[PDB]
Amino acid sequence: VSPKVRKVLQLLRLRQIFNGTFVKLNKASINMLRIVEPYIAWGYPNLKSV
Amino acid sequence: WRRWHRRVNTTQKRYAICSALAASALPALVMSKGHRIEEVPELPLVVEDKVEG
Amino acid sequence: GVDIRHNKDRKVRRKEPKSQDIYLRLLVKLYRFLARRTNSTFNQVVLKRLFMSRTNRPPLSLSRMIRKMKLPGRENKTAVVVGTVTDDVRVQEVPKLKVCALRVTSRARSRILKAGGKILTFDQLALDSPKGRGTVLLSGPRKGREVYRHFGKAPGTPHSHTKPYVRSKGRKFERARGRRASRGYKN
Amino acid sequence: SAHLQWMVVRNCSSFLIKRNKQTYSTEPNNLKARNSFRYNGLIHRKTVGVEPAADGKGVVVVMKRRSGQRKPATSYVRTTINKNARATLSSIRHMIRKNKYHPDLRMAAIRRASAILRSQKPVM
Amino acid sequence: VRYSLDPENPTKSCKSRGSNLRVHFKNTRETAQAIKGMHIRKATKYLKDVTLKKQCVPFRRYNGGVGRCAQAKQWGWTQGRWPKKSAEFLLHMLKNAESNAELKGLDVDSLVIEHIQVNKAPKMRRRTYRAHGRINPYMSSPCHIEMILTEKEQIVPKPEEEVAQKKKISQKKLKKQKLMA
RNA sequence: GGCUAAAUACCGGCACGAGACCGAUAGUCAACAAGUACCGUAAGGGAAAGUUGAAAAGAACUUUGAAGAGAGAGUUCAAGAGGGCGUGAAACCGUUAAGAGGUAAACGGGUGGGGUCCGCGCAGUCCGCCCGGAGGAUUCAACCCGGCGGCGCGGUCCGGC
RNA sequence: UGGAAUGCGAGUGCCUAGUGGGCCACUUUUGGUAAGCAGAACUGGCGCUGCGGGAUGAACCGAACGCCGGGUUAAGGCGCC
Ligand SMILES: [Mg+2]
Ligand SMILES: [Mg+2]
Ligand SMILES: [Mg+2]
Ligand SMILES: [Mg+2]
Ligand SMILES: [Mg+2]
Ligand SMILES: [Mg+2]
Ligand SMILES: [Mg+2]
Ligand SMILES: [Mg+2]
Ligand SMILES: [Mg+2]
Ligand SMILES: [Mg+2]
Ligand SMILES: [Mg+2]
Ligand SMILES: [Mg+2]
Ligand SMILES: [Mg+2]
Ligand SMILES: [Mg+2]
Ligand SMILES: [Mg+2]
Ligand SMILES: [Mg+2]
Ligand SMILES: [Mg+2]
Ligand SMILES: [Mg+2]
Ligand SMILES: [Mg+2]
Ligand SMILES: [Mg+2]
Ligand SMILES: [Mg+2]
Ligand SMILES: [Mg+2]
Ligand SMILES: [Mg+2]
Ligand SMILES: [Mg+2]
Ligand SMILES: [Mg+2]
Repeated sequence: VSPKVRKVLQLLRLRQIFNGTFVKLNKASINMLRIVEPYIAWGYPNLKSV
Repeated sequence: WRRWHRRVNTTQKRYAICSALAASALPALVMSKGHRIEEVPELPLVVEDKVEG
Repeated sequence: GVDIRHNKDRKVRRKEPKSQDIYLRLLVKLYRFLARRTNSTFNQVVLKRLFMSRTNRPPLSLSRMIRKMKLPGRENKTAVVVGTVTDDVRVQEVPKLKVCALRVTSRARSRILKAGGKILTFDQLALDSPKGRGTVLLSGPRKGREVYRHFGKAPGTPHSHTKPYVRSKGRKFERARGRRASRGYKN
Repeated sequence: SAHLQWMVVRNCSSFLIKRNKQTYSTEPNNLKARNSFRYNGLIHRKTVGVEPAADGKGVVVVMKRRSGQRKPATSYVRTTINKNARATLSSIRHMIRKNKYHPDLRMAAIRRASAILRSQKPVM
Repeated sequence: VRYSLDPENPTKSCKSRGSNLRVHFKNTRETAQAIKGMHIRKATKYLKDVTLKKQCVPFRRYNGGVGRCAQAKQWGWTQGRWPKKSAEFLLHMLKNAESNAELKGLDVDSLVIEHIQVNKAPKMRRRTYRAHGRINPYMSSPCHIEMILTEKEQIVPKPEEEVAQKKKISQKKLKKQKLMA
C-alpha cells in the first residue's frame, strides 16, 4: 500500500480488510475518499443498513 | 591469576552478622533451617558459664 | 492481516523493585493496597518510586529539605522523600522538621531529632497519613550525577559543553587540536 | 512478625518441596501441607494442627498458646479427641469458632480431621 | 557359551561351535545356508559333492562377480561356486556334532540341521605393498560357526561304504599320549 | 680503594601438606618394563597401552578331532566375569520372528488393517443428608468434680518487666 | 463558543548489536543497435516470507502466518487428469 493511501486508511480506521465505518461527507472527507478509491467500496446507507 | 578472592565491605559484613544473629532468635527461621528445636526451653538458648570449663 | 506496528506494544516501566530487599517489598505490599484501594494519587506516586532504581532515587540533602519546607504555607507538613536524607554540613541551624524517608544518615538523624523534629518510616506515614494528606513530597536532584556532565552533543561539536572522557586531566590531555584556533581549529 | 518471617521462608525452607509443578510444606501445624502464608504452621502467633493419635484412635488437636512465642517447649497445647466422627468434628468446630482461634482454618481443620478419621477405619 | 537360538526340545538336540576359524566368512555363510534344514546324512553327502565339484553352493547374497554354472539351476539360482574350505570346515563341525549326539545317546540317523549361524570373527592383519611406497591392509575374514541338530521322524542309516572304513590311527596322537602317559 | 646480616627472589633439587582442579582421547609426552618401543646419518622426533574374581577357587575328569576348536562335567552369587576376562553403547554383520516389496529410499497430514503389550478390564463409581426394616452398644443432652486453653473496654482488680 | 475535517496518548534520556556487495516491478529516465546490459528518481516488493492462483518459477496476481471447528470469499477457475 502506497504511503498516502496507507495513512488515509488508518485515519478512516479501516486498518483491516472488510472493515466498515460511517463517514460524514464534506469537502474534507470526500477528497480523502478519492485518494483511497482503489481500496474501498463506499456509498450512501439507508436506515435499514444503519 | 584468576581472581579467586573477593573484597566485601566491613559494614556489609557486620550487617550480615547482625542479620544472622537476629534470625537465630526466631523459632520459625531456626525450624526452617531443619534444626530439631521443638523442645529447647527458650530462644535464644543461654546456658550458665560453667560449661566454658 | 491488520496494519499495525508492534514495536511499541510493550511499555518499558517498572512494576516492582528490582531489589530483593524484603523490607522494601513489605512497603510495596503496603502501598500496593493503598494505591489500589484509595483515590489518592500521592499513594500512587509513592508506590511508583519504591520501584525506582538507585539513580532514580537521588539523596535529598538536609539543606534542600529545609529550603523547600520553608516556603510559605508548608508549615506543619510532613516532608516525604522516597530515598535517603543526607546531611549538609554547610547548614548552620536546623529547624524543627517532620520527615519521612527510606533512610536517614546517622548524622542527619541527630541533627533532625536534636531540633525537636520527628523521623517517620513509610509504614508509619501510612498510619499517620493514609491518603498522604498534609505532606510535601520531595525529590533529590536527578541530574546531580557525574554522568550527566558527559551527555549531550559530542564534545567535538560547536557549542558542545559536554565533558569528555580523559584518563588524566592536564595540559597534555586533549587540549591541542580542536580546542584552540592556534592548533588547527576550534568550535 | 509473620509477614517478615514469611518473606524469609516463602522460597527457602527445609520444609519446602518443589516437584512435578507442585509446591508442598511438610512442617507441623500446616493443615493442608501447603506452602502458603495462611497455612504455614510456624510463622503465626496462633496456629491449628490436626494429627492422628500415637495409637490409631482419634485425632490430636494442637493450638499455639499466646504467651510463649519464643519458647518452643511450652508453645503448643495438644488435645486428644477419640469420640465418634460427628462428635470429633463438633469439638474441633467449637475450639475454633467459639474461641475465635484462626476462624479461617475452621474447614481446613474439619476436612483434615475427617481424612485422618476416615483413614483409621479398617481398610477394605 | 550362549547360542543365538535355543533348542525347542533340549533333550533331543546336540550342539557344536567354533570360533576364529580361518575360512572366508562370505563363502561360509553361503555354504551354511545351503545345508540349513538338511538331514545330517544328506547334509554330509552334499558337502562332499561340493568338494568334488558335483554340487554347487548357490551364492545368493554375496554374489558380486560370482560366475554362473549349470549346477546352480538345482537351487533356482544362476550363480554358484564350490568353496572347498567352507565345506571341509563344516564337515568337521558336523562330525563333532554327530559325536556330541552319541555322547547324549541320540539317534544320529534322525538328526536335522535345525539352526546354523555364521558370524564374523575379529579380523587378522597382514599387509600388501603397493606402488609409490604405499602399504595397504591384507585382512583375513574369519568366522564363528554354531549349529544345533534336532531329531526328526525321518531315519537315514549311514552309507555302507562309510561305516566299513577303518578307524584311522594317527602316529602323532600316539606320540603325545605316550609322552603324557 | 674495600667488607657487611636482615626484610626480597626461587616452574631446578631433598622432604612434606593441601585443593570448589582432571579423571585414562582427560590430567604431565609418560596412572602401565615412557623419554620406553619405533623413525631419522645426525641435530632431533616420539607413541599406543589402566579394570577377571571377595578369594585363582584360573575349569580335574569323560568324549570327537592331528590340532586349533567343541560337547558334557566342575568352581563361583555370577564365566550371561574363562587369563587384553567390570559394565559392554552406536555404526556394521549373522540368524530368528512379523510385515511388505515394479516409479531409489526416506519424509509431513489423515485414516484404515495387523501385531506387541497395557488396563494387572468384562454386569461398572464413590460421597453427604434424609425415609424405612432389622439389630448391637468404651450411650446422648443436662448437671457435679478436676485439668488445660482463648478473650476480657475486670466499663478503672492486684503484682510484675 | 480551546476557534476546520479526520484519527491517535505523548514527551524525553542513556546504553546499543547487525548492516554499510543488494536485486526486482509499474511509472519517469541517462548511455547503448539491443541485452536476463550498465546508471538514476518514486513507491512497492524479494532479500528476511510462508500461503491460494499463474502447470513449473526469488519478485507476477491475491493475501501476509499462534493450534483448531463451522461459514464466506480474493486472485483464479469449473470436459478428464
Ligand atoms: Mg493475525
Ligand atoms: Mg513483528
Ligand atoms: Mg521494541
Ligand atoms: Mg561387478
Ligand atoms: Mg573380471
Ligand atoms: Mg620403495
Ligand atoms: Mg659488595
Ligand atoms: Mg587409555
Ligand atoms: Mg594421556
Ligand atoms: Mg579410548
Ligand atoms: Mg571418559
Ligand atoms: Mg594415551
Ligand atoms: Mg573400559
Ligand atoms: Mg572386581
Ligand atoms: Mg552377572
Ligand atoms: Mg560380570
Ligand atoms: Mg573392558
Ligand atoms: Mg566383558
Ligand atoms: Mg521374512
Ligand atoms: Mg538495472
Ligand atoms: Mg544477505
Ligand atoms: Mg520487512
Ligand atoms: Mg511475501
Ligand atoms: Mg504459465
Ligand atoms: Mg475454514
